[PDB]
Formats: sequence, C-alpha cells, structure tokens
Amino acid sequence: YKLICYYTSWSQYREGDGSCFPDAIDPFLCTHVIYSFANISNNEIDTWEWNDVTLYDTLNTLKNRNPKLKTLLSVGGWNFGPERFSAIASKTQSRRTFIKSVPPFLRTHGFDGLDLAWLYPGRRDKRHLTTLVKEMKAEFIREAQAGTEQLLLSAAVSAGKIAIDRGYDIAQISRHLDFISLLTYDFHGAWRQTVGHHSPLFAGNEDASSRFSNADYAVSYMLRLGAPANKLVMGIPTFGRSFTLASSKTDVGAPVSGPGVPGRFTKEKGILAYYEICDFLHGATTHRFRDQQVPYATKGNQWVAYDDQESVKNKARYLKNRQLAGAMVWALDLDDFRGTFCGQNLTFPLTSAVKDVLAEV
Ligand SMILES: *[C@@H]1O[C@H](CO)[C@@H](O[C@@H]2O[C@H](CO)[C@@H](O[C@@H]3O[C@H](CO[C@@]4(O)O[C@H](CO)[C@@H](O)[C@H](O)[C@@H]4O)[C@@H](O)[C@H](O[C@]4(O)O[C@H](CO)[C@@H](O)[C@H](O)[C@@H]4O)[C@@H]3O)[C@H](O)[C@H]2NC(C)=O)[C@H](O)[C@H]1NC(C)=O
Repeated sequence: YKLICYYTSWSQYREGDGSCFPDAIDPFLCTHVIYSFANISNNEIDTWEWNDVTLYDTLNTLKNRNPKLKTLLSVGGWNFGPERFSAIASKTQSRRTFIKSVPPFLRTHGFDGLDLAWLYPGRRDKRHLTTLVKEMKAEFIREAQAGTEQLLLSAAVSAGKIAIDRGYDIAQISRHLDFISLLTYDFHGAWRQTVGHHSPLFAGNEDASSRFSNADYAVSYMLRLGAPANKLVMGIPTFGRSFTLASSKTDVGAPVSGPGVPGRFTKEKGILAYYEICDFLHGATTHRFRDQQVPYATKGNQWVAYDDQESVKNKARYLKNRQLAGAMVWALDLDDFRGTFCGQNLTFPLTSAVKDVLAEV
C-alpha cells in the first residue's frame, strides 16, 4: 500500500512548538512525501518561499536514511489562482514551456516526481487538463531515456461529484497518472450556515440531500468513471473544521454563525490542527456520528468536526477493503508531529494509526 503524505512549506512559520521543518519527519513513516507548493513564474516551475531550496535539501536528505522513500513537489495549491493554471494549460506554447521546465528543476533539487494541485479545473478547462497530463507524462517518458529513473506524475483531485463531472476526464487522466489522490475531506465547511462533518466515510441515513458528500460515494463514483483502484489513493485529514454556534443547539443541523475561533498555533479561522484539537478536548463534550463514523466535539459556543485514531483506522480499513492503492494524508505538520500534545507518547499518532492498519495487509 502507498502512504502519501503532504508537508506544507508555510508551517515553518508557526510559533513555538507549532513550527515544523522537514527534519521533524520520520523517514520510515510514509512511502511518499510531497512538498507543497511550488509556484509557476514566466511559465516555468519555480520556488515559492525564500528558503525553499534549503528545505528541499532538508526533505530530500531523509532519503539517506530510508532509500525507498520517494519525494514529489506539488505545483499549484489554494493560494495559486486556478485562473493562472487555466491560462498556462489553454495555450500549446505556454503549456510546452511549463512542461519542459519541470524535469531539470526536479532533478536539480532531488525530487522523484511532480504532483499537480490545480484546485479546481472548470468546465472550460477539462480538455486542457487532459492535454497537460498527457504531455507532461510523455515528457517524463522521454527524459528517462537518459538513464535516470522515470519521474512520477500524480494529481490531487476533487471528491465532489459536481466538481468531478465539470472539470475532469477521469478515464483519460487515470491512464497517464501514477496515482490520483482523492480530496475526501471537503464535504462541508465551505461557508454553509449549518453544522456538519467535512469528512464522513458513509452517507448516514439521517438529514441528507448531499448523498454524494461522503468518502464512500466519491470512491465508488471514481471507480465507475474508469479510474483503476490500483491508482486511487484516499485522502485522510489530519486537521479539523471548526464553527461558532449560533444557538445552544449542538446536534445535527444546529445553526452556525460563522467559522470557529483561530487556533493558537495555526491561526486560521475555521481550521484546527490535530495537536490543537487534542488540547481543545480537555473540557469538551465528545460525540460521534454512528452512521458517518466520524467524531465531533463542543466546548462553549465552539463546534469541531475532526478525525481521531479510531476514525482514521476505520477509513484505512475501508480503502483496503475496496483494494485501493493506499492513503494520502493532509498534512504531516497538522498531525501531532512532536508527540507532546495528544497524550500517549507517540509521534504522528494519526498518520501512524493509518500506517499500522495498512501494514496489517
Ligand atoms: C509566483 O509567480 C507569480 C507570477 O510570476 C509572481 O507574481 C508576480 O510577482 C512579481 C514580483 O512582485 C510582480 O512582477 C512585477 O510586476 C511589475 C508591475 O506590476 C504589474 O505587475 O501589474 C499589472 C497587473 O495588472 C500589469 O498590468 C503591469 O503591466 C505590471 O505587470 C513590474 O513592473 C515588475 O517588473 C519590474 O519588472 O522589475 C524589474 C526588476 O526589479 C524592474 O527593473 C522593472 O522596471 C519592473 O518594474 C515585476 O515584473 C507581479 O506583481 C506579479 N505578477 C503576476 C504575473 O502575478 C508571484 O510573486 C510568485 N509568488 C511568490 C510567492 O513568489
């Protein structure tokens, strides 16, 4: 099984213990580690942060301890305008220029592949995305003639039915990608004025109309559309989504006023790292959706949807049962990487729980 793990560059800036650098990563935890995110300048792949060249080197030295470890550099991301990807892929000339700049950059910095994080292609982009993937892969095939191991090509893809139907030719890109990571943790949050879980595994016979907004539906749908199970990787989150309640009601459908209060370390309204959730739990009431198989907690007027060791193990078993290629984790820097916030002295408790299940078979 593959265990794909993302590391985000901006996590180096969090204060105190929240600060995470590539060397905090256990070389034997994941099979693949993806660095997020690279930029595109003058239609060529480029660094993003001032010290990326140094962090690339730090990350890639983990391979001196685990020679089987593979690293990839992810291009795009949320702070990368989707329109920007749009413009590059739409024109043969700018697309060729970008594709050509990739292999030498990857080789120079010691990466084993490129991850595409175009979030997200729209109806008018579907054809160009296919073109981008095909031609990128052909270039990688060509570059390997030089005697070096062929570069890997992956992509992070929406798990939302409407997003999938609108922007992706799944049957086509599946044949050119080495693996596809499903973003199965964005099924709510988004700004909708009700309380709900962003990463449920199953639909849950209760208050539903989404009926498409759960991991099981997304996986089934991808398989139906033509993606082979052996190229599909299921996304598992290591963060939680928070809400400020509008009333004293805590159960399903409870009214919400806006996102939750920022965490001390991550400092972003609406999100909390798992290590911050471990702290938040002291004094909170914990619950679990029996149908969706995911937990949530409340304290004061704060409501948090998250994943714990039990739900993450549950998701890992599910993907093994569907015979998928593996799991993807977003993100290592949001897991209890120091192993000092969540109690039982274990570094990366969530990611380790997934790895354990995956190693059972
Ligand atoms: C990821 O990559 C993107 C895309 O490459 C980076 O975005 C660009 O960032 C640069 C640096 O801040 C910046 O380019 C500069 O633009 C100057 C003028 O600004 C306009 O830029 O913006 C309006 C937009 O509507 C245009 O209509 C105008 O024509 C300009 O283009 C431009 O003057 C400046 O060019 C200087 O070139 O710099 C040289 C050398 O210092 C100087 O001698 C020249 O006289 C000149 O003034 C420069 O090119 C721009 O704002 C961003 N543009 C784009 C394409 O988005 C992004 O920074 C990067 N991200 C990260 C985090 O690295």
